[PDB]
Amino acid sequence: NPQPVDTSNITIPEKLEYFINKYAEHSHDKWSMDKLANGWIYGEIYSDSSKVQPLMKPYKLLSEKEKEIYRWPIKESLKTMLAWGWRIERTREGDAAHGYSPRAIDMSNVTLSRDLHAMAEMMAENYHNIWAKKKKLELESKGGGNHPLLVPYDTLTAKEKAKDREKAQDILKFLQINGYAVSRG
Repeated sequence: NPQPVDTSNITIPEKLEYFINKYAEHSHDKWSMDKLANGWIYGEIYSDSSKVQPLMKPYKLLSEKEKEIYRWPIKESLKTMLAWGWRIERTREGDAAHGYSPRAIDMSNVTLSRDLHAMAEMMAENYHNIWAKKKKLELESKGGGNHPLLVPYDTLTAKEKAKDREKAQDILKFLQINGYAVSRG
């Protein structure tokens, strides 16, 4: 059975509430780096072939209503780890276009360790069975049928894995940008 995970089991603990702001600014710099790497510029006049992205909203002046395009990939990472009983262990911390140019850290530099490779595979195996069941929940009440890739793990493709391994490691790559190593236990 494809195994989903929930986000509303517990309120967010205090060592993890003040964690979000560095994680949300880092997920802001990575949702912008994918789109602003070709020649798109945020502006006013909205179309498809006029090289202006209206969806590129900044992180600075955002209120409560227009937050759920950034926090929505976050709530499927932070509270989903909080759906098993995982408490973060902390260690010693350490290390053109026209518009928004963040001096952030790319996700193409973090090579994990053994305690984090064995933990991120628990997240990367998890993320495939959620969306496999998310489409199962989407496609059973509309006259649902059968899906090809609900099969066991060694009989999949590479593009759906590489697109979902990166988001599961988006915690651990950013946690090694901050430098807090996690133990397995």
